[PDB]
Amino acid sequence: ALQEIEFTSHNGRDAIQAWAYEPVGTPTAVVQIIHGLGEHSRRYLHMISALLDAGFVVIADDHAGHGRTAMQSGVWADAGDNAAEVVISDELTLQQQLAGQFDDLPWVVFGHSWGSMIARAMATRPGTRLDGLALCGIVAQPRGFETTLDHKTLAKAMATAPTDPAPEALVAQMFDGFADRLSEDDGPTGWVARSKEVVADHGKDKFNNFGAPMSTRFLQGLADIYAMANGDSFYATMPNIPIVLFAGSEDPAGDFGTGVKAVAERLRRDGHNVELHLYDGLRHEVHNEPESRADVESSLVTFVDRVANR
Amino acid sequence: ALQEIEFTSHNGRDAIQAWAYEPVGTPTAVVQIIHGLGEHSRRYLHMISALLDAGFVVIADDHAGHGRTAMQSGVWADAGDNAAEVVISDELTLQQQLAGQFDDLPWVVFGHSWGSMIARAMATRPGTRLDGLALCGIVAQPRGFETTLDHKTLAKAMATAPTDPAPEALVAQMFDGFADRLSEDDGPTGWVARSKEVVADHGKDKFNNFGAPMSTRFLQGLADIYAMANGDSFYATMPNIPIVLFAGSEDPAGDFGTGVKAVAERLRRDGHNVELHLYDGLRHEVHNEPESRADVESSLVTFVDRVAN
Ligand SMILES: C[C@@H](O)Cc1ccccc1
Ligand SMILES: C[C@@H](O)Cc1ccccc1
Repeated sequence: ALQEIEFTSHNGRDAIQAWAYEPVGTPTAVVQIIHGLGEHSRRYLHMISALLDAGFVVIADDHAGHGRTAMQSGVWADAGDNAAEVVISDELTLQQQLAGQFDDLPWVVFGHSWGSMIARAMATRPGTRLDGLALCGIVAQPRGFETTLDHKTLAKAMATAPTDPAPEALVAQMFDGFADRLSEDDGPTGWVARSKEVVADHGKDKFNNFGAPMSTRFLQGLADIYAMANGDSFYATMPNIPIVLFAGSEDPAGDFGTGVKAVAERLRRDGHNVELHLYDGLRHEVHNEPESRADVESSLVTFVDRVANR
Repeated sequence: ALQEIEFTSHNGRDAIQAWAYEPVGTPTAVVQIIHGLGEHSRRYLHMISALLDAGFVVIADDHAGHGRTAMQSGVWADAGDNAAEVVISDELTLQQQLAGQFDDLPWVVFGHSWGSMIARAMATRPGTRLDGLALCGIVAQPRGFETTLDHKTLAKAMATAPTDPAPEALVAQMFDGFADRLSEDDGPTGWVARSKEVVADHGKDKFNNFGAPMSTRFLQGLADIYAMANGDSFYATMPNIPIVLFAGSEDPAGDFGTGVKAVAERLRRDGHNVELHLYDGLRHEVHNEPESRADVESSLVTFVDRVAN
């Protein structure tokens, strides 16, 4: 069965475009897919179909500034003022669109890239449905967020011109490092995947519209959510639930595996239930890389089944 | 990649809701999925994913009176005057939404139930892109369309009240015998699948809205398209291209396999290339039945790869 869910964003502007996919039979879990920056939720068709095959409900939206939400609003790569809180709020609102339908099922959030940061930030909030946490394309300790991005220059841009296009230098600082292991054949988005076909499709897909200029306030929202996802409060408040981590060892977003290992090591030192899948030689989208897609999906199904059993 | 396509229907009322799904890489074929009565195209996610995995473009719409097209128009289970020609015209218009994108690829039409009748009618028309024909849930020589439906009664209703709701007695005649091998607990749509879970999901899906009352003119469109798909002109003008048939032996739409075997026998006697998959013990939706789904999909992929060869 299919549901179209729309709701007004926390930003008061966008009609958030959302879908729920129900399998035949009695489902055993809900999986919420939270897409990343410059993509959309219907890009996950293969994973959605795999999760339905496994007997799970799947629910996802196109976030503010993204995919169908942007197509219908006309506004790309901006989520309003307080962008981090807008997208966290909207992911919590999405959970409540199934209120009364699946109240006794376990709920797993799967978040990729920006979605991994949103999922991590949601975990710190009391209202959240979250019986397991699955992260992919994990943004953790990359040089740009950790060191290159000049917070004083960003604060100055926010004080004077928060709705202007993000200054080019600040965008370059935030993603400093993303091209470190790329050739000119790979192109500027080669970090997306080792698969040239995945990268070419990424650049073609009209519901990604990747590369639309971000506003200053949107860039502020990425710095904010990076802090919320990677800061002490995340580790201190992470609920006592199963966690799984998926990343490419060549993904700049996780500092080429080093950052993802640090996330796993800190959660494990504090006694958390942590499963780590680091794919050697693969880049950001390990759920789309032909080499790893089947292992990511099967691992995710086994993980959701383990959450449901507990 | 994903495309949203809309175009105005041949009926002049509906914004036909449609999608094109493009695989990563260089595709080798296009597969057009044509859904059946009371369902929608977004109910083929598993098949769409399988065909993308095989390197094919997939294109589909929600027909007039169906799925998102009905959700957006507010009109369910009516397609306007001349309903058969509306839905045939719209499937040809859908093909032209990819003009210039995949002009050198082979094009396979996959039609399920009403879609199998639309696909058969399209095959007879000049200009249709059609390198191979795949039919599922095949409506072929069932007792209701063949003999129970009273054409004189229908013609009187069409002459005086074509836009009014179809008389219930005529709807019952058209689908006479569809409950013949069901138990009471299978319920009135038990013919959909042996799987009770498939049937329950069919009855719950908001984009099916199954059971919305048909207009008289829509019923007439089903009789019309039945005759276009099963009549002499179909057999006489079907192009000499690969054909594959999928059906359950317990599907009333194909007279419990008898009708489908006769379609295959007539096409073969006429010199056609016919591949027949008749699934014993399974009902209408052999592409959804858990027993047969993987076989239908893997057989479709092999077929499309043979059309491409
Ligand atoms: C953080 C993730 O969403 C990955 C990403 C980095 C730069 C641009 C788009 C995406
Ligand atoms: C003809 C096919 O679309 C099958 C069918 C028969 C009766 C009602 C709905 C669907």
